[PDB]
Amino acid sequence: MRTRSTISTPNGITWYYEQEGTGPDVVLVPDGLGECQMFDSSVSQIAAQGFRVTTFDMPGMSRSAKAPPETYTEVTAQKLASYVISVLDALDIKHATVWGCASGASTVVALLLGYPDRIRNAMCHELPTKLLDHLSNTAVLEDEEISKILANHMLNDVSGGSEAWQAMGDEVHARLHKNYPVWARGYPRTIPPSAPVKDLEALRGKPLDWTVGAATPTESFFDNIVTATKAGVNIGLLPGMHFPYVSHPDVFAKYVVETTQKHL
Amino acid sequence: MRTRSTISTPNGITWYYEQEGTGPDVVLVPDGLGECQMFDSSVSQIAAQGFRVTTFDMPGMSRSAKAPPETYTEVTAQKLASYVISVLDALDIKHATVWGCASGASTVVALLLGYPDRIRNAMCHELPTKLLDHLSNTAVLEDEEISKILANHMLNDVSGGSEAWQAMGDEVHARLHKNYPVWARGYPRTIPPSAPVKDLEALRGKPLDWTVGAATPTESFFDNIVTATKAGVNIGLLPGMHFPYVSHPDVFAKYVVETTQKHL
Ligand SMILES: C[C@H]1CCC[C@@H](O)CCC/C=C/c2cc(O)cc(O)c2C(=O)O1
Ligand SMILES: C[C@H]1CCC[C@@H](O)CCC/C=C/c2cc(O)cc(O)c2C(=O)O1
Repeated sequence: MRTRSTISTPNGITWYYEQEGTGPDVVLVPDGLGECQMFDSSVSQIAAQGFRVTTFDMPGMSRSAKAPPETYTEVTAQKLASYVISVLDALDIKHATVWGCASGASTVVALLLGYPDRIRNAMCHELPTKLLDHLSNTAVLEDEEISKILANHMLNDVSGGSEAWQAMGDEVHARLHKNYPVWARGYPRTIPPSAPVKDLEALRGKPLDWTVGAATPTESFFDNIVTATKAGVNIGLLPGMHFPYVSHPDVFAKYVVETTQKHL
Repeated sequence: MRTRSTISTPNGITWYYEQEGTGPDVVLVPDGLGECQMFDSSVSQIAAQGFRVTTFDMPGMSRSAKAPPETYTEVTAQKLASYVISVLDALDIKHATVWGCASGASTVVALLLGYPDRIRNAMCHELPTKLLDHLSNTAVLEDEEISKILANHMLNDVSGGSEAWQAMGDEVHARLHKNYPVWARGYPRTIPPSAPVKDLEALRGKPLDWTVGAATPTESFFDNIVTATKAGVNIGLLPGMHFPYVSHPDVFAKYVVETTQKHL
């Protein structure tokens, strides 16, 4: 049985969150699009292995749109981490395993480094350390041009699985539609330079498990593989690209449970 | 002005080879398809920066087909390295910079490790260390089914640049046509286990520059990036996939000259 609900935190944000299962806490942090329905079926798979899984739309996105501006503009890993800690403090989640892709990856590494007592282990996927002008330059467009470009780009190029992507349904795509512009203005100039992956030695020996998309062109996250390997951090692949939880839910879910079981 | 000619070596092979320019010796080893016309425009670009560039069709391939069976069956990095040292002995090339992709890559690191006095520096691109069953399984097909599958796969998927690939013209494709089956039977079962990258400390300090294709899916040569980074070996990207010398000749040529200039 899944809890769908809202909870507010004292940084002015009102989160939409979902939660299923009983057991140690596993937290699924979204990618930059901030949309926790992407996790829907995996929240169930993971929970069925004896975990309490929590997830939530991110600030300014989807149903967590009631949030002050600082929370979705000039977004950094360190800002996102403190926001996620706040929603963990409100839900009374003390010790959590965390997953995140893209800005979620940057977020979970910042969580692991900043709050080591709170984080049992962190799985980061495709952490973005580089400025990409093709993304950054969308920010100057008209809102509705941004949605068209970005929606089309997710569907045709980088979903990892276009059928799975489309099957999320009209409601999700209508929420994503509104998110694309806020993401485009808030995230890609300031997320990469916040990457908390420049201090190698802070990573060494930490409970961190890094992945990258198997179908993703080698250039996009080449740097993650170098960095993980220099730091001694476990690094491997998942199928698909940026959204293994949409394209390959079963393998995703299994990966999260297995990795969590390593650290209990 | 370019020399186009043949020379025979005492291991039974008669090589077709081309050679242009004056300067330090740069040697372009083909990928598995064995076809040195892929390097045409680059042989000129590199030479024009003051090098003597040599290239050649590989044994059993294209115009170097007059060769005994051991030279194109159960092919190995160590065999290919022996064969190229022979054609370098016959052409009186004593010190050479070498490039090679795929089986060429394996060949040039075997060359660097086995004949250190002969090799000024080696550039390896996408060195294959894994058995792939989809390639290995083509070997049991009818010759002409192998050509159709592999030619289609190069043109549609994996060329890095489909226009450039097709622009090599009818003669080269009619030679590749005959090579595909020889390659399929000779190379993919035995090249990966010969990968001379299992001794990390043999690679450390060596004059080796490793690249991978930028557009190539991350899974294919994930392992190269790990292995390079563990060995302290310089590792970067080129544009396209397995054939940067076809898809991106200008940036390929510049990369070979620039890297060679680092080691004079
Ligand atoms: C929302 C996803 C979209 C992936 C598109 C994908 O094709 C582009 C992948 C590289 C960029 C990801 C990204 C980079 C940033 O600087 C900040 C981010 O929040 C993201 C990120 O979350 O990317
Ligand atoms: C000729 C290219 C095939 C390109 C398809 C290419 O997309 C196939 C994936 C990479 C494999 C390359 C390869 C693997 C081997 O075990 C032996 C080889 O000689 C090659 C090789 O040279 O690869």
